[PDB]
Amino acid sequence: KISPAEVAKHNKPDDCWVVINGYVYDLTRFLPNHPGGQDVIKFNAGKDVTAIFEPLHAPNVIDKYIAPEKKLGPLQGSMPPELVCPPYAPGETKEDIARKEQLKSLLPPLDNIINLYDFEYLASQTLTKQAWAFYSSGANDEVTHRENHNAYHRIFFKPKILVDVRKVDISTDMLGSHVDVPFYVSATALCKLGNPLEGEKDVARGCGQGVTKVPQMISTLASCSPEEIIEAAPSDKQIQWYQLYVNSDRKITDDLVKNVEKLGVKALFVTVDAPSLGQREKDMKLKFSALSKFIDPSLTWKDIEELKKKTKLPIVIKGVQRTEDVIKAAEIGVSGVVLSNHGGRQLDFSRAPIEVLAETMPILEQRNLKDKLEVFVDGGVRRGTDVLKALCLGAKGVGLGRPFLYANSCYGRNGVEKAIEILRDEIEMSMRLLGVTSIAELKPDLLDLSTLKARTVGVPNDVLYNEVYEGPTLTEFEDA
Amino acid sequence: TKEDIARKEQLKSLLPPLDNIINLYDFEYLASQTLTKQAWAFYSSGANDEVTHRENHNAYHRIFFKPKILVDVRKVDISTDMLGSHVDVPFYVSATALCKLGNPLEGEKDVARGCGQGVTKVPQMISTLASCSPEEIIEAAPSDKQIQWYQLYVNSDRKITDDLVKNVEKLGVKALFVTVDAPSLGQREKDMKLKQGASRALSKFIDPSLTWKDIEELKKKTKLPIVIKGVQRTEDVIKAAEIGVSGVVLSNHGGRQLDFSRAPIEVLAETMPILEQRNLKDKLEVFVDGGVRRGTDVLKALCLGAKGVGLGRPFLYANSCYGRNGVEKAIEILRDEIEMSMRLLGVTSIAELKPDLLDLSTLKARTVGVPNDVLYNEVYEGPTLTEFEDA
Amino acid sequence: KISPAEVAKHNKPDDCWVVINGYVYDLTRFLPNHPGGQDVIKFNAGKDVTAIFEPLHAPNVIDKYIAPEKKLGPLQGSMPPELVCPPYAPGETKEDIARKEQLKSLLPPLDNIINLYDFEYLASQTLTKQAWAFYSSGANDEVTHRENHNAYHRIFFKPKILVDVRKVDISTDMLGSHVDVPFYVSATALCKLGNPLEGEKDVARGCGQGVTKVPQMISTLASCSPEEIIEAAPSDKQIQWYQLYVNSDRKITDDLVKNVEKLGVKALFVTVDAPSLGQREKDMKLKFSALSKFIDPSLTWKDIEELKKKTKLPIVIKGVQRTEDVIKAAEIGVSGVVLSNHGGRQLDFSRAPIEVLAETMPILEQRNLKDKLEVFVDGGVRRGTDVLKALCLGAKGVGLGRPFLYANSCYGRNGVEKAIEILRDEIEMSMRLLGVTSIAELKPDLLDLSTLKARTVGVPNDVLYNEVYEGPTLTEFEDA
Amino acid sequence: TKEDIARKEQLKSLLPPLDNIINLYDFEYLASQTLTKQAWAFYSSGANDEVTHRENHNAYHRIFFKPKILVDVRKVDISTDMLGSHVDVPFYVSATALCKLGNPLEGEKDVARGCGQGVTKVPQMISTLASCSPEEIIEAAPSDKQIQWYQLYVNSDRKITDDLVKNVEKLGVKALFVTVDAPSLGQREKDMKLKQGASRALSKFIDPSLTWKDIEELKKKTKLPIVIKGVQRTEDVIKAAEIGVSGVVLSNHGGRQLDFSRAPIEVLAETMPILEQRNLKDKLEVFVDGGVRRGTDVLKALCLGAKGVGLGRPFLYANSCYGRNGVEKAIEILRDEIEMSMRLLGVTSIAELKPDLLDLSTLKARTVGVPNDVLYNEVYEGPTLTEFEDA
Ligand code: HEM
Ligand code: HEM
Ligand SMILES: Cc1cc2nc3c(=O)[nH]c(=O)nc-3n(C[C@@H](O)[C@H](O)[C@@H](O)COP(=O)(O)O)c2cc1C
Ligand SMILES: Cc1cc2nc3c(=O)[nH]c(=O)nc-3n(C[C@@H](O)[C@H](O)[C@@H](O)COP(=O)(O)O)c2cc1C
Ligand SMILES: Cc1cc2nc3c(=O)[nH]c(=O)nc-3n(C[C@@H](O)[C@H](O)[C@@H](O)COP(=O)(O)O)c2cc1C
Ligand SMILES: Cc1cc2nc3c(=O)[nH]c(=O)nc-3n(C[C@@H](O)[C@H](O)[C@@H](O)COP(=O)(O)O)c2cc1C
Ligand SMILES: O=C(O)C(=O)Cc1ccccc1
Ligand SMILES: O=C(O)C(=O)Cc1ccccc1
Ligand SMILES: O=C(O)C(=O)Cc1ccccc1
Ligand SMILES: O=C(O)C(=O)Cc1ccccc1
Repeated sequence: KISPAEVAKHNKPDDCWVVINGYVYDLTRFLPNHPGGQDVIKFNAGKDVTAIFEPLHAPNVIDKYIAPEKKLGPLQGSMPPELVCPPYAPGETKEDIARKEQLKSLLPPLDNIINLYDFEYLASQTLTKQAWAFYSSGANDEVTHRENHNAYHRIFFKPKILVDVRKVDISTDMLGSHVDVPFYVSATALCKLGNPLEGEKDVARGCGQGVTKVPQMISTLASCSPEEIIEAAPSDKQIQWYQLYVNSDRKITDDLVKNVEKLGVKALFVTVDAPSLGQREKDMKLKFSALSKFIDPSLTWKDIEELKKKTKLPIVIKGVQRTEDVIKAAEIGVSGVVLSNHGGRQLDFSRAPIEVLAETMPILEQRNLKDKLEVFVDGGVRRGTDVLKALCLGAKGVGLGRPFLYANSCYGRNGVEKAIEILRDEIEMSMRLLGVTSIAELKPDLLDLSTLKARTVGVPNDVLYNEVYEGPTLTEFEDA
Repeated sequence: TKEDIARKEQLKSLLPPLDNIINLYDFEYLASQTLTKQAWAFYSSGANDEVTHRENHNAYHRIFFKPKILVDVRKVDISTDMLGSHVDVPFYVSATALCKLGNPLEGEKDVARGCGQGVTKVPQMISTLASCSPEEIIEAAPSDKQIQWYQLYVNSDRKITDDLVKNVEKLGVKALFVTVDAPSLGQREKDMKLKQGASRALSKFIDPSLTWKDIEELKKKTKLPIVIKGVQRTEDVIKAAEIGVSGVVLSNHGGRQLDFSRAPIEVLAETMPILEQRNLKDKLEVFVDGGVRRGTDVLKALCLGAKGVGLGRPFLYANSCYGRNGVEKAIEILRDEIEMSMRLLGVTSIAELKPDLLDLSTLKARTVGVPNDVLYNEVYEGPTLTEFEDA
Repeated sequence: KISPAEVAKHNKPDDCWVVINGYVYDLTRFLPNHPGGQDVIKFNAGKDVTAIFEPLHAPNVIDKYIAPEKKLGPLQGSMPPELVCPPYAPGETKEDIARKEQLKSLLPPLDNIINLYDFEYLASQTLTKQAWAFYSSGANDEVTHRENHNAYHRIFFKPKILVDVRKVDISTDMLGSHVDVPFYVSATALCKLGNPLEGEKDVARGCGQGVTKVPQMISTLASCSPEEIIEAAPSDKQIQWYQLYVNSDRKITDDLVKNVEKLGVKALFVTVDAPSLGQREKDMKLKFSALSKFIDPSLTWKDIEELKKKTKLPIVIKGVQRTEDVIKAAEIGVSGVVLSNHGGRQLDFSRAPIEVLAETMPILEQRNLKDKLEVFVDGGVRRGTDVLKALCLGAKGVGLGRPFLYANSCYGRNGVEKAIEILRDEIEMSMRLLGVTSIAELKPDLLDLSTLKARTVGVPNDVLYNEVYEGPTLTEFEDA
Repeated sequence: TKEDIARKEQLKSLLPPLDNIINLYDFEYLASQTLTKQAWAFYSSGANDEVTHRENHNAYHRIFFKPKILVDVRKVDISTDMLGSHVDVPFYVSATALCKLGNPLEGEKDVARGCGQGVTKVPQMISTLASCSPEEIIEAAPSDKQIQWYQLYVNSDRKITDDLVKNVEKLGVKALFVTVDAPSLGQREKDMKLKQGASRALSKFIDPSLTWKDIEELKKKTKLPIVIKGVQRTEDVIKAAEIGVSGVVLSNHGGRQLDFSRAPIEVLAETMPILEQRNLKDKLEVFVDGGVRRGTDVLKALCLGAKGVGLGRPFLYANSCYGRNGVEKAIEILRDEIEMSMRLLGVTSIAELKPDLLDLSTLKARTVGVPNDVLYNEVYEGPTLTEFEDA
């Protein structure tokens, strides 16, 4: 027993007591190391914070990261009614229902989705403002995020013709496993914000339920536990990869890694591009209407060598942003590198991964390192021809984060299957048209790289000249 | 969708007189306002995102002219010789599937009549999937002098093709264009949106198995000159040369087959030097199409080497609002822009269109800009013009 | 006497009789050679066309270009009331007065004009649709016309600092005359459309009335005669230059040239860039709601040599569009060349004259021709820094056509003086700031030419990606 | 213009709490909604057309980063040494004439208090045309530790200047910035529009006669370190080096003096190699300003060689809506973007910002595009997204 007004006593920034599902916790040393930032816990401190908590955390977390002697005994009965926190939906009004009228069956039938951009549109409408902000933002005014997609558009194709492209096969192998498709679902934190009942379990299900099965990378900061997500996988032939942030308390990482090896995950993607979390202003603005110990900021190349000794899964460094570190990764002998800038949510004038890919692969060949490092690419990928562009430049496989978060959010596991289908078909269709019948035949010679560097900022222009100019017009109908 | 009231009132006597149609885009604006959705999506589409479809046109805007002045230009001559025959103008009507969608009554018979009713006889390429029989169409042609060509998909039941070839040859068509850029229907989502896995796009009519050997054999089975339609890289121009065909139409289907496919004019610019260095240029006729909507686009195309240039959609939507007379006028319009521009470049014969009339120095300034800085812009206010007195 | 219904008899395309100020004319052989195109005369043929005629033609024209035996005797009395043509204002409704309410004193006081773009704005509002169309159009969808101005914007500056720029002097000399300013008014056909009472006489007056006097180039197709325009010039120190189209009947040119030498004009600009008139669709569209003998299309370099023999004024070829013809002009030994594309009203993908200027001047130096040809530039020039850019590249002097047509149209002679003032001041002001004190010191080394060639056409982009993307927003006021 | 009701209601208690100001543009959006027209035109202007004014900022967008990963970055340090003194952060407040237009009550005294009230002490450059006396301002400074500099126009009555120098030196200012890019007030038509021939722009305060010799003499007449403010080409950097001054602020006044003046970052990128090749780099401090509105712009500037970067307008409009506290927060905001970015580039000291952290390969892709093809575009319709069911 712990008398509830004695609990509430400690409603302070520093020496914060809070109630989650009956038990009481001291969230004082904890507060500043919280993943999203201490803010949320501060504002709602000294209350029963259970509605904020439950629909949003991997069940395992308190037991896994809070000190045991901070897990304080139970709250006597309950909390005085305005102290049980209503669910977190900042900025949302009674809106929750117009977005649900929108959702309720007004969502077009899944057969009518023609592409990955339809899920986005549908998801910007029916998703909650916290979830839209969180899923869609980029760091800091967002030029690396949009850049990630536009850079694909600086590459055209050189199609071969009168080649018999009757059967086309797009399977490939990634990290020593034969995979059905050359792309994967990249780790995404908090999928229960968009798909509250199932979250990551439904992406596990859509990736392995159909005839095309796709690799799933699970996030260290996922709303579900890995053991739930791997259980929910419907096919023994589907693949799962685990993404790791290494903690300032290295034993916590140590136990996380031995636990996901045993659970069956096939590779470790260590995310190195986020020492400090990136400023995402669309979320910040909503919370009005960077270091912490969870992601240790002192991780160094010596830590990945010691991490190899502790594990038998191939290690992939996720977040490399220049050729110098792709070579460094090849020298410490790790299994592959994901050239990624974290969806343009971290350092904001970072380059487009396809542009770094282009720069790198000629160097790995000059240095005869090309066959000893698998290079993946993500960010910005939205059409099967964007996947073909990265694969012709020699990316081993391509990842997507947001397209799967919005298919899963709007249509759960069948949205994720429908997106896998949409893109498998775009790749295959665009491979006939490009004259090739297998991933192995996708080579740089099918691309025009000549204006890969046309990244222009135009001179500001001329509001008066253009305000007065008047363009030619079309023929007017006699009436209209 | 009940719009048929609006549309039948839009064409019927609200369409401006043919004499008020200044340019090939006017036809497109009026066709876009009157055709049935199903027709507009089929005619105006592109392969998903349509960036090669817009790029096709816009690469013309990367090429600037280098006009000669004080050159006598009272008399200019735009006739040329494409594929043995000698045609009136340097451009043609390209094959547009199912013309009866816009022109229910006469379909592609009306394009035939427009290509030969007036003064100028413009070549017509007949689609294997025409919604009128080759017979109907050839037979509709107004002149012994208008020349007609056949584009052919080769069918998987090859004897269908062998019948079809030998019968069109009977009907006196003057050449064969084997379209080869479509082993699979590109996703034209505009249609889809209104309307087998990645195989709905595969078809029985068009055979996915086609290969240079099939063209080699098709040479040896016909007398007509054969032109591969759909080449998209220099290597295939040089192969169409080594297997001995007549022409190559540098094309990508109107940006409705692969979507980051280069602009044909950008590929011409590069292939033609190679044909000169490999001495095989005089062998091959190289046609170009996609995006030509103005006389000056036609001329950049001829200055670079193209023997003749084709046009799909302008003719298709001229036909759809004004039938053969519309087709006839679009021919006049483009003939006058080509005449007027030559006289403004200081040239008089199509043979005089060479490259040195062209500023090609920014042909590769195909650029994607870096993302607009939304907030700098949201707070920035520009200058303002003067204001009239209110009173 | 010629009985008026006998007149009207011949109301036909071909065998067109028409009445202008009482006398009758046979405008049959004439019709197809008319400058604007036979259309206007056809439509209104066989009537009393005097209101179309009088407010729009140089008084001298009938007597000067019509065959004398085509000048038929007088119309008996008059024309049946609907056959006296109301004034040409195609597309104009009763509109003539809202544009005059606009004009009537609602036109801002001339002291409030800050720049050349204000006259344009004011002129697009109060000008008549025929005159707006005619003044503002370019040939054929208009990329060379807008290009002419934007190309200036591909050149930046390299200012010198801590230079004593107390007194700055901007006079220069052009075609052997010392001129107050480095720019001139370029020939413009029909100025009475915009300034009906005075037309070109008011530009003659504004160029020479003030303390800064500017060269006036008079047009062979001007609403006023040269003898009226030279009489109206208020200063004996102002300069006038004559622009010539040579006719298919070379004696007509022959007499035009000897007449303007005697009238006092100081140079002959022969316009060679218009064998055929350019398609200007904004006018064509209004006339619904190319060769002719007036401008001989067979003019050849041999005709400019024979024209030199006949004249003592310096000859300037106006309309050169490549370096090869600038050298040809230097070889036939003519006095200068105006690199111009006729305001982007003739061949429409022609280059920007500043860009050809840049290309040419290094060649005239390699070929030691630079001091023996004066090169002028026009088209697109709107700010004094655009004039400085052409002068640092070595243009001898810069011309403007539309800025003077819209100052004269809105404010007559004082608009033309105010524009001369506006630009004299922009040049002078921007010459202090650029560290130089005379035109002779304007040299290429003050410019950055490194992105002179950045003429880009971007890849079409991505309507779906951008339709769904949502940008970061600014802080909302508590209310607004 | 009676708006004063609207504006006094706009600031008074509709301005968001300082704690809700995410970035330096927020200040600009709120100042643009509340200042008097006369103030907004004076603060936010540019020399006619304002293309260098927008270009100043946008050239930052031509430079991309090359981050290092797996570099220990728990502890990063952004203090640097500008002009003998050792400052907290690598950036300063630049001289903004007449701060009392936005901040009537305290003018530039409030910027002094904002630059030293909080934790970080940011340098302040005082305008010779400040609307508060040097005395007032210096005296308002909260710390022995905040450093203050004086920018000086030299007056035509040079003894006024000689008095002014010797008295500011008395008041302990730590250096002199002689602004030299303004022998004549650029035409800021925004002001003009609301408000001698090409000589209204000439003034008595600023002397048009200034010349390197005057700087040479001014060296020999003061002890403070002198920085020429307004250099715009490498040659003048190298001359400021040969006449022995402390720094050069690569500047063009905020794009309100010559209007096609290059972007300072574009000129830094070019001058710094030259200073290395001519061995005189360690001699000169090179500051940069114009357009910096984000921490990453500051860092591109430091990676290229700049010793410190200044900012006019952000501080001026932070001061105008929130006075010294606004000035204090804009300092915090930029300090956190600079810290956060270094930790994301894998660097820890300002000395570690070198150039190899920069993708400078498209620094000269300052491009003007060719004219938008109005009609192709007017008739072109793009794809469309899916639609919710209506019911
Ligand atoms: C008992 C200690 C806590 C731990 C160990 C913890 C841990 C985490 C972790 C690891 C994440 C992201 C992934 C996941 O959910 O597993 C997260 C996110 C978050 N936590 Fe906690 N949390 C704790 C307490 C709380 C409390 C008491 C609240 C309520 C104020 C809360 C609210 C949130 C929210 C709302 C986010 C999402 C951030 C965003 O809005 O973008 N957490 N937490
Ligand atoms: C008597 C024989 C005629 C001659 C020699 C002649 C000559 C010219 C010339 C040289 C110009 C341009 C410069 C100038 O006005 O001097 C012009 C323009 C024009 N003329 Fe005539 N003209 C003749 C008869 C007519 C008649 C009968 C009409 C009435 C239908 C007419 C209507 C016009 C119009 C409206 C234009 C301006 C074109 C435009 O709208 O852009 N002209 N004419
Ligand atoms: C909501 C969201 C959360 C993400 N969370 C993680 C994460 O938990 N761990 C990680 O290593 N990367 C994360 N990513 C980024 C990567 O998986 C990946 O680089 C990706 O999202 C690339 O961007 P795309 O969305 O443009 O494909 C996240 C991205 C988004 C959009
Ligand atoms: C409605 C439509 C149908 C087409 N059908 C065919 C066809 O039957 N066979 C073929 O070879 N090309 C077909 N094309 C494309 C070519 O004739 C040609 O590439 C042409 O459309 C060029 O593009 P443009 O219309 O932009 O000039 C078709 C094009 C359109 C727009
Ligand atoms: C209404 C108008 C009429 C023109 N008439 C002539 C003309 O009579 N003769 C000539 O040689 N050039 C003529 N010009 C063009 C040239 O004087 C000149 O190249 C010029 O107008 C350049 O364009 P700007 O208006 O951009 O300065 C005309 C241009 C306009 C806009
Ligand atoms: C309102 C305003 C007034 C200015 N007054 C001066 C001044 O008194 N003296 C000076 O050297 N610079 C002056 N500047 C410009 C510089 O301090 C500096 O170049 C700065 O404005 C840089 O541009 P930014 O504000 O875009 O960073 C002023 C700038 C502004 C915007
Ligand atoms: O990985 C990311 O992109 C995240 O956003 C990290 C995170 C996870 C959960 C809450 C806030 C931030
Ligand atoms: O060749 C084309 O581009 C066509 O669109 C062919 C076609 C015709 C009719 C239905 C489907 C495809
Ligand atoms: O010189 C031009 O630009 C003209 O427009 C020629 C002209 C003159 C008078 C009427 C029509 C065309
Ligand atoms: O230096 C500047 O940029 C200024 O604007 C100086 C100034 C101050 C007050 C009135 C006019 C000019």
